[PDB]
Amino acid sequence: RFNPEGAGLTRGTSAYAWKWWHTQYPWLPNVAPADYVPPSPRGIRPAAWDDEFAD
Amino acid sequence: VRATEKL
Amino acid sequence: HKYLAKHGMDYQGRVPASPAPGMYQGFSDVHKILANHPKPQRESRHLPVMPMTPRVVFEHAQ
Amino acid sequence: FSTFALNPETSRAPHGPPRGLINRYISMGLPPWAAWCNRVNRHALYRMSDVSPRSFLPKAPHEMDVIWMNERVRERVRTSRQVQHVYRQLKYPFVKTGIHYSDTLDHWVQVPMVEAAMFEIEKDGGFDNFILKRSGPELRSTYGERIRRHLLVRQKETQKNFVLDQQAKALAEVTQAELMKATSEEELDAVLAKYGMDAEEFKRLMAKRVMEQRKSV
Amino acid sequence: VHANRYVDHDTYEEKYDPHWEHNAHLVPDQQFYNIPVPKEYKDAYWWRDLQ
Amino acid sequence: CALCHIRFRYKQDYEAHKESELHVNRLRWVETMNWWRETGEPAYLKASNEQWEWFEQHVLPTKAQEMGCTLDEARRVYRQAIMTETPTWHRPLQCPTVKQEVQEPRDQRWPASPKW
Amino acid sequence: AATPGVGIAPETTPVKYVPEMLNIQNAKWWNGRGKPVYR
Amino acid sequence: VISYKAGDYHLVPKKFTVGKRIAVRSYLDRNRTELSDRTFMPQKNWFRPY
Amino acid sequence: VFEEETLRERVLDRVVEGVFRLVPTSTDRLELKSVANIIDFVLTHVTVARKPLQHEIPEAARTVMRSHPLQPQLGFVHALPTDNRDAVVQEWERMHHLDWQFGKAVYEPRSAENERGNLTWLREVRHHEAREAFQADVDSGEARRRHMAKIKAAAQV
Amino acid sequence: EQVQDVPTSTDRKPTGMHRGPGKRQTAPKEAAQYQ
Amino acid sequence: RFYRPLVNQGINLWRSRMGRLHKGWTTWEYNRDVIPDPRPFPEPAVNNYFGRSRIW
Amino acid sequence: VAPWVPPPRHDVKVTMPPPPGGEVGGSYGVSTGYSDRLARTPYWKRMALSTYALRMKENETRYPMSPHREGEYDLRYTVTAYPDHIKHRPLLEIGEAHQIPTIEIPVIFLVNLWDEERLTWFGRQYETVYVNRNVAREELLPQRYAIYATEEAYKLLGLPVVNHSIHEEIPKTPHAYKKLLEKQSYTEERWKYTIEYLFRKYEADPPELQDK
Amino acid sequence: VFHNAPSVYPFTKPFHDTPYDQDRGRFDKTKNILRENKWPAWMDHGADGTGFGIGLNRTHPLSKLRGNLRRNPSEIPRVLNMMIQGVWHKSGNKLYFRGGKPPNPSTHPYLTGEPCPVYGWK
Amino acid sequence: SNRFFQKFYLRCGNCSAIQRSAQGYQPIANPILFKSDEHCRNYHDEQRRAAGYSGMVVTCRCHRCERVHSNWKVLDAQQFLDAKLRMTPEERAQRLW
RNA sequence: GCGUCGGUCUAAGUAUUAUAUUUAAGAUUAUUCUUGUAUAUAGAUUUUUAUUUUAAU
Ligand SMILES: [Zn+2]
Repeated sequence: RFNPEGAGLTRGTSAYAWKWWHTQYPWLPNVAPADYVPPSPRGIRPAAWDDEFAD
Repeated sequence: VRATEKL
Repeated sequence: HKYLAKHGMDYQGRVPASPAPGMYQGFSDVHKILANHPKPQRESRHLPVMPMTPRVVFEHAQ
Repeated sequence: FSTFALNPETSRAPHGPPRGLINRYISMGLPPWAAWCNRVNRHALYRMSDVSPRSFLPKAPHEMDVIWMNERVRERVRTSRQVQHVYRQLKYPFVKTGIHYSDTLDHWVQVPMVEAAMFEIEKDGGFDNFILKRSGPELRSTYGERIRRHLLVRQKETQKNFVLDQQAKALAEVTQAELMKATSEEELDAVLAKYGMDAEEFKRLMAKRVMEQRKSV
Repeated sequence: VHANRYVDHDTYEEKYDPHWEHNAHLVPDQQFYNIPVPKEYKDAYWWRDLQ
Repeated sequence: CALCHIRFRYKQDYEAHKESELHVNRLRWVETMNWWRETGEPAYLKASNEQWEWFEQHVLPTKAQEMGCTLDEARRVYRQAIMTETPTWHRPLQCPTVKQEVQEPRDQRWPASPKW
Repeated sequence: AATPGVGIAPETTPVKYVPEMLNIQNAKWWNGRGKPVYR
Repeated sequence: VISYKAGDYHLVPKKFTVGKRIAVRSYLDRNRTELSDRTFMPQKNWFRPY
Repeated sequence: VFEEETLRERVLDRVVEGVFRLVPTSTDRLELKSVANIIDFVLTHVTVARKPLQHEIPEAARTVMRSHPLQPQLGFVHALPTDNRDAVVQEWERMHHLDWQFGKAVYEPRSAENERGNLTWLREVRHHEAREAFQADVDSGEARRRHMAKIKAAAQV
Repeated sequence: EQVQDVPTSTDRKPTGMHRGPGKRQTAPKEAAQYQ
Repeated sequence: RFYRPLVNQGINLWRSRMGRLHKGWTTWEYNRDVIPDPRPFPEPAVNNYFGRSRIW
Repeated sequence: VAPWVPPPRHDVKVTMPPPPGGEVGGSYGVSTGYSDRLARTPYWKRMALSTYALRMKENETRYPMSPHREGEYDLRYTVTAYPDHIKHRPLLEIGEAHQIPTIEIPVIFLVNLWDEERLTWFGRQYETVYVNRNVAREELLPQRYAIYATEEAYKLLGLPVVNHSIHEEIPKTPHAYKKLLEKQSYTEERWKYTIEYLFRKYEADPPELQDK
Repeated sequence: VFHNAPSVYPFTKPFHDTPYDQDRGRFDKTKNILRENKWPAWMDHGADGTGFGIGLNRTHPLSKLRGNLRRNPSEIPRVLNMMIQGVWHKSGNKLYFRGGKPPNPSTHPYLTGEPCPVYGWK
Repeated sequence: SNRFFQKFYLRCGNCSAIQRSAQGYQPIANPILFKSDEHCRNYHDEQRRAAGYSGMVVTCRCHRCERVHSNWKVLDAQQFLDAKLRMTPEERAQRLW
């Protein structure tokens, strides 16, 4: 009875969300791919953005 | 940076 | 709804059957969100193969 | 019980062992509601002498959440109206939304606590101390153990953020002996380059300070 | 085991505190013989010491 | 009549409301509260000041030499806390009656009643 | 399908009607499964 | 001196509270009429850093 | 909603390629179709650019924090309670300001502390000023005496 | 006592929106205020 | 002592009408405390069967 | 299964059992402590490790009181090992109405605070004021204007330790409070009850003999 | 004992009805979530349409391979329903148990490897 | 209320003068015309004194600093011997009687 | 069971809607009058009938 690709679903949950109810899975929050790490202030600058622009 | 701020 | 939007017209032609490869990929028990057709394919160009659902195999057994 | 108007206090029963029926149940420690028992069996005067109270906790003490300081759900035996039916019922305590300001973690924190905790908090000097001098099985909460942890960190962070003021004053003191004269502003770079406490950060920081001498006047 | 450990500013690891193990309250376990925790954090485990 | 949360269903009483024992009494109460705020309180806690500071300058000097201590120290032995006073927190207003009415037997009996 | 028989109390007062409120005897040797928990 | 007229602070910020008391929000106060922009405007995404 | 290709290319070459000189992949160009998402895509690839703050210390100041008497305990961050579970079920609970509520606290690492009314701060600034006072003895030597007076009280007995 | 003319009412909005006996009249905490 | 209570007769008979749902059973008589066993009595855990459908 | 069953709580003494649990912080309900370390070591062993001058220090009978839970009776001599019900009674007894009135607590102000509505002082700096229980908690404490006036709060600040008996007893009735206001009006604000303050009216001429 | 939940009386009682709620117990139904099962997917539903991999796969201690022959009290209700009921696959053929003598999962040879489509077993 | 005799050993807070103040026999309010509030709060209050002045402010006049205050710490009589036996024979003349 | 109608509901669902009912569709019509429940109400009871409920001897 679920409809994945339903343009609701908060786009993170399309398999966690066939459960949970008909009256809750719209609100199921966006969290992460569970492997996406926080945005990290690392030093990798785009390949050609360069300094002057970066500075 | 705290030792900085005293001065 | 995808010809009307991209072409500005009613399709005004017989729609192809056998849904295009890549459509209804998250669905699992389509069988209703389709005709009783099989889950179309992956988004590939490999020759069509019936995804041997427990149902298709039974028809072979008939 | 005596009948005179003004009965000044005295060492012992002035007129013999106190007469009356209700004085009979007080002479043995019972409360004056024993006068209304129809049967006073050896268990009854045990039951009502409150040797061990017939009174329990709503959830398991190992899984309790709302901070019930020293309370139970005591059952109150009521006798009904005109035709005296005796029925009993379980009377709870009054749990308030304890929305306190524990200045350890410099922010409000809410833990629902019985009224009796909202008094014994103020008797303890703060909300956090009431969390801190109680101990585990005594403060049988679960929220009290999630907020004791943040309390134990955000205390050992203050103590840590204190020794900063003793490792910073050490530098500030010991570097002043090298900020001694304003001869060279090329040298103020070198003393700052010595402790790697750069100039561009310090210069304007002192500037903001003399402006703050003008911001505070 | 890492609570209250002087980080030494050479190896940036915990210095070996000889006192720590005395203010340590060994909370038991099933998959571990007796996990040691400092004294201040002992009461959060008040149920496992009862189990 | 939002003052007292009254919807009026019958006319001829919406008229007789303004002097009703409900309105006129709710008028007095919401007024004397204003009285307290308008004049009273800014003057009540005015006198409460002008007597304390009188004390800590006209009496506490000599009192501090009685404890053998310093003047500033006594301001924490003769006022351990400043219990200011409100409408909501007056202790009593009048010292209860000293001469209590004399008990009697039950129903004007005499010279003694066998009953209670 | 199931039944607690106690009837779900208010979410605020989680326990009304302990079985003792009715002068019930629940010895482990009398009805078996007896002995209560608030004990 | 530090002036203070009372009727101030109400510890909890003025959004998460009624006059006094933090207010309850439980996905039943909320409508489904918000969250209905999803039909065109897609939900937020976590773009992984390259 | 920047959906129609004609509109996305009209924005992406100008703002994310032109102004910022960023370049988005194909699979992200899909969801990169709103003012909300354009802002985030930048605000990740520019946050992954700040050189990670370099904790570099000098030497002359380094020997100060070593020889200094009072050192930091510095392990407490672990005592903090863990809320590890499915990211949703953990996050669904914070449907509203369930944050500071029920013995939780959004612990943001704090580097300076307010000194007024802070009991746990005055609770030690006196204990410290009780350590500088005791330390005065060992400086002068009245500790050794008052300590050598015990053993001469505890010898003849 | 000369202050016993307490108005048998008070400004406080009556809790208990519905209706009933005992509404909108003085309380022994309010009777000590006006006193 | 625990005095015999006269449960069957007397007031304790009529008290059931006088607002008393639970008329207790005499749990002082059987007071020899050794457990009975339920009438749907369990059979021992030994697999009595020795057919070809004997199950592990 | 229990690998390494923990040792008894307070087993630290050489020739007497550890005090019962609960008293040390544990589970109540049992009176007599026991530690298998002590009961296994033969008698001479227990008499080896200890001299007579010491056993008389751990024989020591603190008879009614408990040596550990300071102020409460030893829980191996009560009727049953649970804590004293009477001392820690819930504030409401099994039948009374909750008429616990509004109570005002003492707080030590930490900054010279000056109301802008009554145009006077909520409180000077470092002077204890009796403020409302829900001004203090909700307005004075969250901002750093005040703290409670407990004994140790005085110790931390630098003030002579004063015992306000902060909530030493809560009153369960208004007229049971308006007596407690009379006790607290005497100890705290004592200058109200001097022979000099009962006679400001008369420090000079009875007013009927002065000029006009 | 319905209310073994985090006591929150004036607020919203999170999850209250959801999959992951408290106040529903531990060994309850309504735990379809917990579909995560150590046993490989293919041995509880066949690797293909004919329900190939279906069965009870005892495994050797040393072998890292995981089999669904559990004997936990929570798992024996289904391990009997394999030995006495058997599986009726939706393709028409009856699986692991189809006739008279019910198998003995504990006297099976050990699971040697997961099935592959091209060959039989990797 | 009170029915049984008990003498406490109150320690002042101003001078720490351990003075003892007893509690005589004050008879029960009359049961003949019973009053439920005055009785059941006479009793419940009696456990609160009997347990060493648990939930009450103690108001007795000192003997050392002649004044009546509310600063007394009620000493259980084995915390008193802890104190009495541990004072030099002169300060027993100062703090005790 | 459809319709009509009565009542309820604009901080969980669209007030030509969905709850909560009484009737029965279609076609004609749907009369006279009120002592109580309900509503509204004003410390409450006691009073008190726009619509609704029940009533009309
Ligand atoms: Zn004294």
